[PDB]
Amino acid sequence: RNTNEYTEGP
Amino acid sequence: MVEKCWKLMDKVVRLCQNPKLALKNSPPYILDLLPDTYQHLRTILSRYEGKMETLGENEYFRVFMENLMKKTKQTISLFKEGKERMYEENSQPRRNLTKLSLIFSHMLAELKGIFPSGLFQGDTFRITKADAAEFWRKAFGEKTIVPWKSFRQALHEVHPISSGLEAMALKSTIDLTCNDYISVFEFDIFTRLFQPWSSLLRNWNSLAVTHPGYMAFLTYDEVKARLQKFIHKPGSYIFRLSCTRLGQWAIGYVTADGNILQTIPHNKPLFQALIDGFREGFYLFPDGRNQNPDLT
Repeated sequence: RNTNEYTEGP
Repeated sequence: MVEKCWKLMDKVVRLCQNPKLALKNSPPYILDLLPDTYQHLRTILSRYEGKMETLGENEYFRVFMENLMKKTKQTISLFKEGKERMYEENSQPRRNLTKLSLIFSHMLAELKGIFPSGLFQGDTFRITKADAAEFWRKAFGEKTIVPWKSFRQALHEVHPISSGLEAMALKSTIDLTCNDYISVFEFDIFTRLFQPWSSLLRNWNSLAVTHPGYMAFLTYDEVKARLQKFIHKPGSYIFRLSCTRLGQWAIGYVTADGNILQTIPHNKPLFQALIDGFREGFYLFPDGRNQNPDLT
Protein backbone atom coordinates (compact mmCIF):
# COMPACT_ATOMS: atom_id res chain seq x y z
CA ARG A 1 0.00 0.00 0.00
CA ASN A 2 1.27 3.31 -1.30
CA THR A 3 -1.10 6.23 -1.20
CA ASN A 4 -1.22 9.93 -1.55
CA GLU A 5 -2.87 12.10 1.10
CA TYR A 6 -6.55 12.70 0.42
CA THR A 7 -8.41 14.46 3.19
CA GLU A 8 -11.84 15.65 3.98
CA GLY A 9 -13.34 18.33 1.75
CA PRO A 10 -14.17 21.86 2.90
CA MET B 1 5.20 -12.89 -26.28
CA VAL B 2 4.40 -12.79 -22.58
CA GLU B 3 8.06 -13.34 -21.81
CA LYS B 4 9.15 -10.66 -24.25
CA CYS B 5 6.83 -8.24 -22.25
CA TRP B 6 8.51 -9.22 -19.00
CA LYS B 7 11.99 -8.43 -20.32
CA LEU B 8 10.72 -5.09 -21.68
CA MET B 9 9.04 -4.36 -18.30
CA ASP B 10 12.24 -5.41 -16.65
CA LYS B 11 14.24 -2.92 -18.69
CA VAL B 12 11.83 -0.05 -17.91
CA VAL B 13 12.17 -0.84 -14.18
CA ARG B 14 15.97 -0.67 -14.40
CA LEU B 15 15.70 2.63 -16.34
CA CYS B 16 13.39 3.99 -13.60
CA GLN B 17 15.78 3.05 -10.73
CA ASN B 18 18.27 5.70 -11.86
CA PRO B 19 18.86 8.00 -8.80
CA LYS B 20 19.25 10.94 -11.20
CA LEU B 21 15.52 10.74 -11.97
CA ALA B 22 14.77 11.58 -8.34
CA LEU B 23 11.61 9.57 -9.07
CA LYS B 24 8.82 10.36 -6.71
CA ASN B 25 7.51 7.37 -4.79
CA SER B 26 3.82 8.41 -4.99
CA PRO B 27 1.17 6.84 -7.12
CA PRO B 28 1.45 6.53 -9.99
CA TYR B 29 4.81 4.87 -9.38
CA ILE B 30 6.20 2.75 -12.18
CA LEU B 31 8.47 0.84 -9.71
CA ASP B 32 5.27 -0.50 -8.08
CA LEU B 33 3.06 -0.78 -11.19
CA LEU B 34 5.21 -2.90 -13.42
CA PRO B 35 5.97 -5.66 -10.84
CA ASP B 36 2.27 -5.51 -9.83
CA THR B 37 1.32 -5.95 -13.49
CA TYR B 38 3.74 -8.88 -13.74
CA GLN B 39 2.24 -10.47 -10.62
CA HIS B 40 -1.27 -10.12 -12.05
CA LEU B 41 -0.24 -11.59 -15.43
CA ARG B 42 1.41 -14.41 -13.51
CA THR B 43 -1.94 -14.93 -11.72
CA ILE B 44 -3.89 -15.00 -15.04
CA LEU B 45 -1.48 -17.44 -16.63
CA SER B 46 -1.68 -19.69 -13.58
CA ARG B 47 -5.52 -19.93 -13.76
CA TYR B 48 -5.31 -20.73 -17.45
CA GLU B 49 -2.81 -23.65 -17.08
CA GLY B 50 -3.81 -26.14 -19.76
CA LYS B 51 -6.53 -23.90 -21.33
CA MET B 52 -3.78 -21.55 -22.59
CA GLU B 53 -5.34 -21.44 -26.00
CA THR B 54 -8.64 -20.06 -24.70
CA LEU B 55 -6.61 -17.30 -23.01
CA GLY B 56 -4.39 -16.64 -26.07
CA GLU B 57 -7.53 -16.13 -28.19
CA ASN B 58 -9.38 -13.72 -25.85
CA GLU B 59 -9.78 -10.43 -27.78
CA TYR B 60 -9.31 -8.11 -24.77
CA PHE B 61 -6.23 -9.94 -23.54
CA ARG B 62 -4.75 -9.74 -27.01
CA VAL B 63 -5.30 -5.99 -27.14
CA PHE B 64 -3.95 -5.69 -23.57
CA MET B 65 -0.69 -7.49 -24.21
CA GLU B 66 -0.17 -5.68 -27.47
CA ASN B 67 -0.59 -2.27 -25.72
CA LEU B 68 1.65 -3.40 -22.86
CA MET B 69 4.46 -4.27 -25.26
CA LYS B 70 3.86 -1.09 -27.18
CA LYS B 71 3.83 1.17 -24.00
CA THR B 72 6.93 -0.45 -22.54
CA LYS B 73 8.86 0.01 -25.87
CA GLN B 74 7.65 3.56 -26.09
CA THR B 75 9.05 4.14 -22.52
CA ILE B 76 12.39 2.55 -23.33
CA SER B 77 12.59 4.61 -26.49
CA LEU B 78 11.71 7.80 -24.49
CA PHE B 79 14.82 7.29 -22.30
CA LYS B 80 16.93 6.57 -25.35
CA GLU B 81 15.83 9.71 -27.18
CA GLY B 82 15.57 12.06 -24.17
CA LYS B 83 19.01 11.28 -22.75
CA GLU B 84 19.93 13.99 -20.19
CA ARG B 85 16.58 15.83 -20.38
CA MET B 86 14.96 12.88 -18.46
CA TYR B 87 16.50 14.42 -15.36
CA GLU B 88 15.11 17.97 -15.71
CA GLU B 89 11.69 17.92 -14.06
CA ASN B 90 9.64 20.18 -16.32
CA SER B 91 11.34 18.86 -19.48
CA GLN B 92 8.88 17.44 -22.01
CA PRO B 93 10.56 13.97 -21.93
CA ARG B 94 10.13 13.86 -18.17
CA ARG B 95 6.49 14.92 -18.42
CA ASN B 96 5.96 12.07 -20.91
CA LEU B 97 7.42 9.55 -18.36
CA THR B 98 4.82 10.82 -15.88
CA LYS B 99 1.97 10.45 -18.41
CA LEU B 100 3.25 6.89 -19.13
CA SER B 101 3.28 6.08 -15.42
CA LEU B 102 -0.37 7.16 -15.33
CA ILE B 103 -1.15 5.09 -18.40
CA PHE B 104 0.45 2.01 -16.73
CA SER B 105 -1.68 2.67 -13.67
CA HIS B 106 -4.87 2.76 -15.83
CA MET B 107 -3.80 -0.44 -17.65
CA LEU B 108 -3.34 -2.37 -14.39
CA ALA B 109 -6.64 -1.11 -13.03
CA GLU B 110 -8.35 -2.17 -16.30
CA LEU B 111 -6.64 -5.58 -16.26
CA LYS B 112 -7.79 -6.16 -12.70
CA GLY B 113 -11.31 -5.05 -13.48
CA ILE B 114 -11.56 -7.43 -16.47
CA PHE B 115 -9.59 -10.31 -14.92
CA PRO B 116 -10.38 -10.05 -11.21
CA SER B 117 -8.84 -13.14 -9.61
CA GLY B 118 -7.16 -13.89 -12.95
CA LEU B 119 -10.21 -15.34 -14.70
CA PHE B 120 -11.68 -13.42 -17.70
CA GLN B 121 -14.94 -11.68 -16.74
CA GLY B 122 -15.28 -8.97 -19.40
CA ASP B 123 -18.52 -10.38 -20.72
CA THR B 124 -20.12 -10.34 -17.27
CA PHE B 125 -18.57 -6.99 -16.21
CA ARG B 126 -21.21 -5.07 -14.30
CA ILE B 127 -21.59 -1.48 -15.53
CA THR B 128 -22.18 0.99 -12.73
CA LYS B 129 -24.69 3.48 -14.17
CA ALA B 130 -27.91 1.66 -15.27
CA ASP B 131 -28.54 4.09 -18.20
CA ALA B 132 -24.97 3.74 -19.39
CA ALA B 133 -25.22 -0.07 -19.07
CA GLU B 134 -28.26 -0.21 -21.24
CA PHE B 135 -26.46 1.77 -24.04
CA TRP B 136 -23.50 -0.61 -23.93
CA ARG B 137 -25.71 -3.79 -24.05
CA LYS B 138 -27.81 -2.39 -26.88
CA ALA B 139 -24.88 -1.41 -29.07
CA PHE B 140 -22.22 -3.95 -28.10
CA GLY B 141 -23.92 -6.74 -26.15
CA GLU B 142 -21.37 -8.56 -24.02
CA LYS B 143 -18.27 -7.30 -25.84
CA THR B 144 -15.39 -6.22 -23.58
CA ILE B 145 -13.57 -4.07 -26.13
CA VAL B 146 -14.59 -2.12 -29.27
CA PRO B 147 -12.61 0.05 -31.69
CA TRP B 148 -12.69 3.83 -31.03
CA LYS B 149 -14.42 4.57 -34.41
CA SER B 150 -17.05 2.07 -33.65
CA PHE B 151 -17.53 3.50 -30.08
CA ARG B 152 -17.64 6.97 -31.41
CA GLN B 153 -20.41 6.34 -34.02
CA ALA B 154 -22.59 4.43 -31.56
CA LEU B 155 -22.26 7.12 -28.85
CA HIS B 156 -22.93 9.88 -31.40
CA GLU B 157 -26.29 8.29 -32.31
CA VAL B 158 -27.46 8.91 -28.72
CA HIS B 159 -25.27 11.82 -27.56
CA PRO B 160 -24.22 13.93 -30.56
CA ILE B 161 -20.59 14.94 -30.68
CA SER B 162 -20.21 18.52 -31.88
CA SER B 163 -17.16 18.28 -34.11
CA GLY B 164 -14.07 16.23 -35.03
CA LEU B 165 -11.98 18.31 -32.63
CA GLU B 166 -14.40 17.48 -29.77
CA ALA B 167 -14.41 13.84 -30.83
CA MET B 168 -10.63 13.86 -30.44
CA ALA B 169 -10.86 15.62 -26.99
CA LEU B 170 -13.38 12.92 -26.05
CA LYS B 171 -11.17 10.12 -27.19
CA SER B 172 -8.23 11.36 -25.18
CA THR B 173 -10.51 11.61 -22.10
CA ILE B 174 -12.09 8.17 -22.35
CA ASP B 175 -9.20 6.12 -23.78
CA LEU B 176 -7.25 5.83 -20.47
CA THR B 177 -5.00 3.08 -21.80
CA CYS B 178 -4.23 5.11 -24.92
CA ASN B 179 -4.68 2.27 -27.34
CA ASP B 180 -7.54 3.31 -29.76
CA TYR B 181 -9.95 0.82 -28.20
CA ILE B 182 -12.63 1.52 -25.65
CA SER B 183 -13.13 -1.16 -23.00
CA VAL B 184 -16.31 -1.75 -21.02
CA PHE B 185 -14.08 -0.80 -17.99
CA GLU B 186 -13.01 2.58 -19.61
CA PHE B 187 -16.63 3.18 -20.55
CA ASP B 188 -17.65 2.53 -16.89
CA ILE B 189 -14.98 4.96 -15.64
CA PHE B 190 -16.02 7.76 -18.05
CA THR B 191 -19.73 7.34 -17.43
CA ARG B 192 -19.18 7.34 -13.68
CA LEU B 193 -17.07 10.57 -13.86
CA PHE B 194 -19.44 12.40 -16.18
CA GLN B 195 -22.87 11.18 -14.99
CA PRO B 196 -25.75 11.72 -15.35
CA TRP B 197 -25.96 9.79 -18.62
CA SER B 198 -28.98 11.80 -19.78
CA SER B 199 -26.64 14.80 -20.24
CA LEU B 200 -23.37 12.91 -20.50
CA LEU B 201 -21.50 15.06 -23.04
CA ARG B 202 -22.79 18.42 -21.89
CA ASN B 203 -21.51 17.40 -18.40
CA TRP B 204 -18.12 16.55 -19.94
CA ASN B 205 -18.13 19.77 -21.99
CA SER B 206 -18.78 21.85 -18.84
CA LEU B 207 -16.34 20.01 -16.54
CA ALA B 208 -13.49 19.29 -18.87
CA VAL B 209 -13.72 20.85 -22.29
CA THR B 210 -14.40 24.48 -21.34
CA HIS B 211 -13.25 24.41 -17.68
CA PRO B 212 -9.82 25.84 -16.91
CA GLY B 213 -9.72 23.87 -13.64
CA TYR B 214 -9.68 20.42 -15.32
CA MET B 215 -6.25 18.67 -15.63
CA ALA B 216 -6.50 15.88 -18.16
CA PHE B 217 -3.57 13.64 -17.25
CA LEU B 218 -2.12 14.98 -14.05
CA THR B 219 -0.86 13.13 -10.99
CA TYR B 220 -1.31 14.05 -7.32
CA ASP B 221 2.30 15.51 -7.07
CA GLU B 222 1.83 17.44 -10.33
CA VAL B 223 -1.33 19.10 -8.88
CA LYS B 224 0.68 19.98 -5.77
CA ALA B 225 3.52 21.44 -7.90
CA ARG B 226 1.09 23.39 -10.06
CA LEU B 227 -0.81 25.00 -7.14
CA GLN B 228 2.52 25.89 -5.42
CA LYS B 229 2.76 28.87 -7.76
CA PHE B 230 -0.63 29.99 -6.37
CA ILE B 231 0.34 29.49 -2.71
CA HIS B 232 -0.27 33.22 -2.06
CA LYS B 233 -3.63 32.98 -3.82
CA PRO B 234 -6.06 31.10 -1.48
CA GLY B 235 -9.10 29.73 -3.33
CA SER B 236 -6.99 28.56 -6.28
CA TYR B 237 -8.01 25.01 -7.22
CA ILE B 238 -7.76 22.45 -9.96
CA PHE B 239 -9.27 18.97 -10.30
CA ARG B 240 -8.58 15.76 -12.18
CA LEU B 241 -9.16 11.98 -12.29
CA SER B 242 -7.96 10.24 -9.19
CA CYS B 243 -5.36 7.71 -10.15
CA THR B 244 -5.85 5.27 -7.17
CA ARG B 245 -9.61 5.55 -7.04
CA LEU B 246 -10.36 5.35 -10.74
CA GLY B 247 -13.85 6.64 -11.46
CA GLN B 248 -13.72 9.33 -8.76
CA TRP B 249 -12.58 12.95 -8.89
CA ALA B 250 -9.73 14.62 -6.92
CA ILE B 251 -9.82 18.37 -6.23
CA GLY B 252 -6.64 20.19 -5.15
CA TYR B 253 -6.91 23.63 -3.59
CA VAL B 254 -4.90 26.29 -1.74
CA THR B 255 -6.26 27.16 1.72
CA ALA B 256 -6.05 30.58 3.33
CA ASP B 257 -3.58 29.10 5.83
CA GLY B 258 -1.17 28.24 3.01
CA ASN B 259 -1.88 24.53 2.70
CA ILE B 260 -2.36 22.62 -0.49
CA LEU B 261 -4.91 19.95 0.08
CA GLN B 262 -6.53 17.38 -2.13
CA THR B 263 -9.95 15.80 -1.54
CA ILE B 264 -12.20 13.18 -3.22
CA PRO B 265 -15.79 14.44 -3.23
CA HIS B 266 -18.32 11.72 -2.03
CA ASN B 267 -22.12 11.70 -2.03
CA LYS B 268 -22.13 14.85 -4.04
CA PRO B 269 -21.62 15.14 -7.73
CA LEU B 270 -18.60 17.14 -8.95
CA PHE B 271 -20.94 19.83 -10.16
CA GLN B 272 -22.30 20.39 -6.67
CA ALA B 273 -18.92 20.09 -4.91
CA LEU B 274 -17.62 22.80 -7.26
CA ILE B 275 -20.60 25.13 -6.76
CA ASP B 276 -20.74 24.63 -2.99
CA GLY B 277 -16.96 25.04 -2.87
CA PHE B 278 -17.24 28.26 -4.80
CA ARG B 279 -19.95 29.60 -2.48
CA GLU B 280 -18.10 28.66 0.64
CA GLY B 281 -15.05 30.51 -0.61
CA PHE B 282 -12.78 27.48 -1.18
CA TYR B 283 -12.90 26.86 -4.93
CA LEU B 284 -12.57 30.31 -6.42
CA PHE B 285 -9.80 30.56 -9.01
CA PRO B 286 -9.61 27.65 -11.37
CA ASP B 287 -5.98 27.06 -12.11
CA GLY B 288 -5.41 30.40 -10.41
CA ARG B 289 -7.58 32.42 -12.83
CA ASN B 290 -9.68 35.28 -11.55
CA GLN B 291 -12.79 34.14 -13.34
CA ASN B 292 -14.62 30.90 -12.45
CA PRO B 293 -17.06 29.04 -14.70
CA ASP B 294 -20.71 29.29 -13.81
CA LEU B 295 -21.78 25.64 -13.51
CA THR B 296 -25.31 26.32 -12.28
